[PDB]
Amino acid sequence: FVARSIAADHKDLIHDVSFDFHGRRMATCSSDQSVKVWDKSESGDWHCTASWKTHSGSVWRVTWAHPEFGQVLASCSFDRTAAVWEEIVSHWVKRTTLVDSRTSVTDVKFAPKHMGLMLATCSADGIVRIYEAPDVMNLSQWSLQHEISCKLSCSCISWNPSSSRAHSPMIAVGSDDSSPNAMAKVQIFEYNENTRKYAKAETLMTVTDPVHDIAFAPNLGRSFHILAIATKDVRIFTLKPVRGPTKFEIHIVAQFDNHNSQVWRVSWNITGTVLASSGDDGCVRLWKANYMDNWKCTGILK
Amino acid sequence: DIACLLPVHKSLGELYILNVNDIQETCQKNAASALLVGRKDLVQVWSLATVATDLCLGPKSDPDLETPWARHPFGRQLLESLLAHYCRLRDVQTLAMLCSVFE
Amino acid sequence: PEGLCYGLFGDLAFAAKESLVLASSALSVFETRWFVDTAERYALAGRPLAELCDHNAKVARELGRNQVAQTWTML
Repeated sequence: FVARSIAADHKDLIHDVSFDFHGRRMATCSSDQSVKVWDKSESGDWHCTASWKTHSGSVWRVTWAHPEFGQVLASCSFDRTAAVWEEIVSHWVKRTTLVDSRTSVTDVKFAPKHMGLMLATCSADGIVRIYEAPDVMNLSQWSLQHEISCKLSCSCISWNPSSSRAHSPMIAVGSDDSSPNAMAKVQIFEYNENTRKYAKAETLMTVTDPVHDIAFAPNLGRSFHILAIATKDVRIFTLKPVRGPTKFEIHIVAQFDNHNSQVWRVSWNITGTVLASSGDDGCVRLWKANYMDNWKCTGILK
Repeated sequence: DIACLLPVHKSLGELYILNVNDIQETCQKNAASALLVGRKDLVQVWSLATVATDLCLGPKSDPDLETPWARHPFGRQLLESLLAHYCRLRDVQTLAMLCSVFE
Repeated sequence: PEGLCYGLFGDLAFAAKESLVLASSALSVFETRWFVDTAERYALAGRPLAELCDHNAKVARELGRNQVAQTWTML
């Protein structure tokens, strides 16, 4: 309900904000080619601890890693690169640089902890790459494992945070091309143990307007999957596995136009029960579902 | 005088009570009365009835505020599994009481 | 022009362009519990079944959860 305010002192637009595993740190990246780290004191105010130049072009996304491996951050830029940083004993040092790309890199994400130390990046030329670190205590050695061609532009990716032994690894990719022809903009890939290669599982032919963000939901014991999509509206989908690629029954359980503009970002909570959306009007909206599976709004924040 | 071969007992019909203004008391009194005849089943059933009909589980008015106790698997589904059990035994005397307390 | 994050034992972090609320942005953290208290007040071993069930039923009732309380008692 209440709203704090902190002076970022950035010289351009902030493009991403990310929290950490334990909820006490915070990172912010901008188009002035810098990354800042914030901490929380007992008094409740936030202070900037570090600030250092990272790339030579605009920085789009920054993300954390699990504390089992260390204090690690990853960034992507307009320089066609991606980097890994670590905090050592109290400044941050660069461990690697991933330069296999050929166009701008638009997203970076860390894999769930039970797969190891894995990374996934997406590029504007339609290629999604997955890296891996075999030995944890040497963060300067990564290894390219897979490569996916999407036959369209790419703008966002997401992993399946499920930790079950009956769900194979997943990744979903969204496009942002605005060509007059109507093609699908969301595609889902799945990993098959026998052939050891990612294969296409399903496509969302119902989505045609450009996509701006995509996010799964925390599982925490469910038997099916939930997906959230940011477009001209807000759409929420269900994928229920059936008893080669696994077949799914795809449905739609929400389509909300209360922003009356483009929807830019989406985010879930820890338990996977509430969804937050941000739109062109400058307001944040929260959605929740009752026991009859009807999604209704729960708050408006400005 | 063959009354030991039917599912209804005459003494229980003389000891049972119904009182709309206080459901809690009726369940305990009937549970006590079931022990005077020696039926293991009825004691457990009337024990469960007490906790399933407490006044702290009242339904609310807005659907988007809580999940009702009826949808809970210890609500309608347990009642519908006791009722189906006693139907096969032809025990009218327990069915009529159960269908009345939960009303 | 936007950035969102939902990090929990607490609330949101919003960063939006200043011509929407140009070449500047405004960053604000919002301020929008029963899990911690019930995790260190329970009891899982060291007593017979009957003693374990009534103990847990007392915690849930005090915290304000009645449906969970009656599940322990029926068990």
